Amino acid sequence: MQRSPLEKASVVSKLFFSWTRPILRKGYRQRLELSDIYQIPSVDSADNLSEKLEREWDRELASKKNPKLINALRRCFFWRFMFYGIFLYLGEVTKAVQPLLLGRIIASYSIAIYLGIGLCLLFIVRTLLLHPAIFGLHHIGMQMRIAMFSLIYKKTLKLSSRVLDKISIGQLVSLLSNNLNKFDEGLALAHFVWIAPLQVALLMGLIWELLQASAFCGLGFLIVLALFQAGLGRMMMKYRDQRAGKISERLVITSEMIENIQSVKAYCWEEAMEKMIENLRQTELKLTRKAAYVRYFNSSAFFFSGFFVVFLSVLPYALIKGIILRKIFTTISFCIVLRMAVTRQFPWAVQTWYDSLGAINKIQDFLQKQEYKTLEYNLTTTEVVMENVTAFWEEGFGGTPVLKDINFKIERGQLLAVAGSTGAGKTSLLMVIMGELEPSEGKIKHSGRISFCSQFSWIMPGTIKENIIFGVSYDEYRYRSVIKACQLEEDISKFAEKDNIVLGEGGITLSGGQRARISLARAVYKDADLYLLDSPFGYLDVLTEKEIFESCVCKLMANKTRILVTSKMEHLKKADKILILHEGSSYFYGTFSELQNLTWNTYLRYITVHKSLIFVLIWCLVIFLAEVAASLVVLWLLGNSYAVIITSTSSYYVFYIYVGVADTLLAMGFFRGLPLVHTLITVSKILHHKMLHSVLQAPMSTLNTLKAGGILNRFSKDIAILDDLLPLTIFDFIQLLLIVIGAIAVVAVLQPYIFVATVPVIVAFIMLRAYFLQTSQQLKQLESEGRSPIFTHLVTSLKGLWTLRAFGRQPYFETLFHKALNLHTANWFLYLSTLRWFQMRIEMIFVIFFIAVTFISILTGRVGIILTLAMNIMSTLQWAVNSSIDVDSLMRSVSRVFKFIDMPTEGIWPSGGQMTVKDLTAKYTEGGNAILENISFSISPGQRVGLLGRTGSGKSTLLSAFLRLLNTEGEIQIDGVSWDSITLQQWRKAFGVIPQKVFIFSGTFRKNLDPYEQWSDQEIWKVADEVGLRSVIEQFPGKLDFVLVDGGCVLSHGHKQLMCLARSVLSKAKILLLDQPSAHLDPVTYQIIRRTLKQAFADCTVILCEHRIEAMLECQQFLVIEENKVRQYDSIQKLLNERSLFRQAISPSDRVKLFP
Ligand SMILES: Nc1ncnc2c1ncn2[C@@H]1O[C@H](COP(=O)(O)OP(=O)(O)OP(=O)(O)O)[C@@H](O)[C@H]1O
Ligand SMILES: Nc1ncnc2c1ncn2[C@@H]1O[C@H](COP(=O)(O)OP(=O)(O)OP(=O)(O)O)[C@@H](O)[C@H]1O
Ligand SMILES: CC(C)CCC[C@@H](C)[C@H]1CC[C@H]2[C@@H]3CC=C4C[C@@H](O)CC[C@]4(C)[C@H]3CC[C@]12C
Ligand SMILES: CC(C)CCC[C@@H](C)[C@H]1CC[C@H]2[C@@H]3CC=C4C[C@@H](O)CC[C@]4(C)[C@H]3CC[C@]12C
Ligand SMILES: O=C(O)c1ccc(/C=C2\SC(=S)N(c3cccc(C(F)(F)F)c3)C2=O)cc1
Ligand SMILES: [Mg+2]
Ligand SMILES: [Mg+2]
Repeated sequence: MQRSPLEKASVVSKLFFSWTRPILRKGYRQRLELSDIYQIPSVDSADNLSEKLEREWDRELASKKNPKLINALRRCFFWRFMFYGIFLYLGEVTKAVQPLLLGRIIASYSIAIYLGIGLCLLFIVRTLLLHPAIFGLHHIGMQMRIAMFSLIYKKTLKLSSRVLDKISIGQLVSLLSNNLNKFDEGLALAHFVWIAPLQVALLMGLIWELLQASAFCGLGFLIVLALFQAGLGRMMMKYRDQRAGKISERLVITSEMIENIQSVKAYCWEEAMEKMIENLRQTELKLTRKAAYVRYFNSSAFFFSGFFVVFLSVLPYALIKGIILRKIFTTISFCIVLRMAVTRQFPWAVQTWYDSLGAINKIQDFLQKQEYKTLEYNLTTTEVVMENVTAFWEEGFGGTPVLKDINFKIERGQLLAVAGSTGAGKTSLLMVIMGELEPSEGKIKHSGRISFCSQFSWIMPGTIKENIIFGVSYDEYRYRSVIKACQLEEDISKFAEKDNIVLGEGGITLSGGQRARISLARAVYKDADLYLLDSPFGYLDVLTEKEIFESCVCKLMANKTRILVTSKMEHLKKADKILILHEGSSYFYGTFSELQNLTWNTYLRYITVHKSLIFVLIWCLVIFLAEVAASLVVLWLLGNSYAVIITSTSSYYVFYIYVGVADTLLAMGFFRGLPLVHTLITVSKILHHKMLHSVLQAPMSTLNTLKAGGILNRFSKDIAILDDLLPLTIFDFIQLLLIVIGAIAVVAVLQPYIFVATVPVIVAFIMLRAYFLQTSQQLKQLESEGRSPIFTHLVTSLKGLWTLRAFGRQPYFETLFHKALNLHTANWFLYLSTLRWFQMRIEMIFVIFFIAVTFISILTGRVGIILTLAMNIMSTLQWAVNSSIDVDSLMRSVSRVFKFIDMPTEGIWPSGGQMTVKDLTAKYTEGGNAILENISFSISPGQRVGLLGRTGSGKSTLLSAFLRLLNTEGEIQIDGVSWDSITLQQWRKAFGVIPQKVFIFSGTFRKNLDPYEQWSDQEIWKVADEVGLRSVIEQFPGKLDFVLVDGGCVLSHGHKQLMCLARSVLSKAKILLLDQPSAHLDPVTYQIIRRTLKQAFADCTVILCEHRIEAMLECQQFLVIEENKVRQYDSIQKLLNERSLFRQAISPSDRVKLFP
């Protein structure tokens, strides 16, 4: 990463942007390598930028009664903003004085050589004044966006738990996405809000020089046009506000359904998901089309006022006194500049100010939210004391408190066991202790140092070692002792690079017990006064749980204050204190002694998506050609008081007025533009549908390589550019191309020498564009790819917020966010610099060619007229060449969308339910190690099978291999029907599967239980009562109509397990594949699963995986996974007698049941 060459660039080198020549050469010849990227300047660093803005905003907050972020932004960049605006205005005056000089030349036809030299000198100054100032404005905008992004992230980690619930990741990601690249380049257009009125005043004086008070009619026409455009912009801002919330909701749902894709595939819910997304897109697209209709009219004002302004300006003068055609010809040159200023530069600047002030107001609104607070003592005894503590989940109710008068006291070094049934408030008690839930009555008192292990494991991107260390120094002895105690040596040995294997966020490649043990190891590794643990042994088998409980809790952490949630009697035996809760009330508190007593291919693909687009383009081309023919015959007809036309002189001026009106003669009306934007917005709808379908049909081996931030990137930014930015960019490019072509045809016949000179310029522009785009496309692709790490870090940090706050690693996460910000900044800065170089060089070619043409014309009557015509043609060519670069920039998102669309595809009878398996081998990757090898067994119809094995052995791998969700190789048959014979949909429809990872999406209770809307509320209530969900469901304001958010955050773990059981009961399948249905349930609640298994699945084949022993009392066949091989048994007593350690680890109640 070589230091930026801009650092040691000379004054002339910085002025002409000539330090970008190396990167251009390298990109032109070869594909860019990593070593070709340069370090960001030391001014653009996120750390320093955010530190400055934080100082100014912190001063504003305390100082003022009405803090506003605009004052802090003013104090950081006001003088640089104005500095660049001064030179911008200076360069805009040159565009206004140039017509004056042209008119003096025309009227004069020795003075004309001096006039030509001065006109040629104006071009040079305009180039050295505008391009350096425009780039300085883009730099200010970039620095403002970085500092605002850093302040937002630092606020996110301080948000309160009560306000967290309402803020969604969709809203968070939409905020950043809107101003990601827009805010930076909006800075250049802002100064025109005051520059344009001054240009109007100067131009009005210069037009009074000729037409006296007659110019005020054209001025009034332009004023009415400006009021019309203001109304149009006001109307445009209305729809986008309506659309924002729908967009955020769509993003939330798409992200959740992509995260739980294996559950979606197992349930065969792809069609319901697609239907929901299409329902949201209909509503969004209705407002998108309305906004596009309005923006078309706003963008057609410049091209339709051309004839009207000139005609109105000269008409009163002509009606009072005879006018000469020379004056009429001279008025068009001023009118072009004035129209451009009134109908294009002023309204765009006003819209820029509106959007920027709105974005800054939204950011301030976010920055003034409610924050997290807590209290502790350094002089405490390292005891934990709770005194009559009552807690309310909802702040408004504090209704029914979740906890009521909880009392407990523990001195340093003793254990406190916390028992109770589902929904009793154990996790809530831990939350109150952590300070995330503020009590309504009572007070908690401990020392601040706390270590937490959540009931739902959290994982972050990086190696296993990085996860355990979590941001502190690496201690070899401590790390090895913790690894040994947590029983992770056996499992880490299997990995290729040991613990150095990189883990995807959320631990997608690990088993549930492995994720639980990694989280436990992280907590054990941290040194703290208190250790909060929530169901750490839930996903583990009995022998592993016993080993961890003895070696990690009762040996490794003997002299630590500890709290442990457990429902096991063996675990309650060793606890110094016991606290039994029930429905948020202290049923019991005391010892166990007291309890016992009790490329152009992209352009082609885009154009041919929809037939309507082809028809519309053909229609527009046909009408263009008809207009060109009409103009030609009209010119031929003219060839063969109110006005003063003489055959001797000024008869020639007529044709040149006609060419002067070409901008309005060739403009697209509402019969050619509205259909063209409508059809492009149809193309966008089609592409989004295709992309979603491909993603949902892709194989898992392909889906497990994607990053949540990358999929969010593609579904948030790319879709928006196609929906809004691309349609009107293409409209403007088409308009400019048409005008240029028609003008070239008509002007060649009048003066041939203009045509034989326009082509050299066109050739030079084409060659330069082709040279530039080779490198600019590679920089654009890099920039587009640079946003995924930012989105991914945002998603991960929002997922692990309670753990981050509990441990205290906020500085570490802020550092990593700044790293990703700098990564995006490097590529964005390089892309903007190369773009400025290209535009500066295009202007230099224009200046050179005009100098040559003007000097040759002066060396060799109609010279001034020909100069005017030439300048109009060349300026329109430059405008079109810049619009083409914009369009090419926007087509890279089309290419990315097509890349995601081109993903590979994944790939009566159910009666007895009999199943045969023969020589089955399963792996996750081609050329990878086989998790299972040489499987073979048989299952009789209507029989119960118990699947057993140590954590991380391949039970979920076998259940996935049944559904063919990974690489499979063998023969499985059901009722004598091979899985090869029938389609994958048919094969998967015969299984009722309960996944180990629960999938709750954002939507109503009955939608969560029934996405296809086939069952009736009576049957749904019957099933809900059948699985003990009536009480839970009827505790919310909407019974079956309450909307769950944040993946069922208002539900407990056991409640989610019961919802999955209810889904499986609603499905009526002959074969059932259950994957640990009782994960964190107490034996009382397990009676539900027992009754349901015996009654609901009365005549069905059942393959039950479960680490619980009582469940093994309800099975006849047994399949034990060991060393990648499954051994078959028919008696659990025979199975246990062969294994000593497992039988020794069986609890006394379990062995009382097994052996009576
Ligand atoms: N964020 C929340 N907002 C509102 N209510 C909640 C929230 N989280 C849990 N609850 C409710 O508070 C009660 C206590 O739930 P909690 O998670 O503390 O139960 P638990 O005893 O830990 O259960 P489990 O044994 O399933 O882990 C439940 O009725 C639950 O629906
Ligand atoms: N997507 C994956 N890619 C590669 N290896 C995987 C993937 N998922 C799981 N594994 C590996 O397969 C092995 C078995 O995992 P599996 O989830 O089948 O275990 P399990 O016996 O069901 O464990 P648990 O009792 O924790 O549910 C583990 O070593 C795990 O790391
Ligand atoms: C040909 C004769 C009759 C007309 C003369 C018109 C006069 C008023 C015009 C011609 C050139 C103009 C100046 C050109 C450049 C600038 C620099 C700018 O930063 C402020 C306006 C200012 C200072 C203009 C003021 C008006 C001006 C002096
Ligand atoms: C905002 C700034 C830049 C523009 C100020 C407007 C200036 C340039 C305008 C306002 C009044 C105008 C003058 C009005 C009348 C005449 C008489 C004419 O025989 C020569 C030009 C001359 C002298 C004009 C020159 C330009 C002028 C001075
Ligand atoms: O600074 C900028 O971006 C910038 C600068 C200059 C322009 C000039 C333009 S636009 C347009 S239309 N015409 C025009 C007018 C009458 C006739 C013709 C014909 F027929 F010859 F093509 C073309 C121009 O002269 C646009 C933008
Ligand atoms: Mg819990
Ligand atoms: Mg598993």
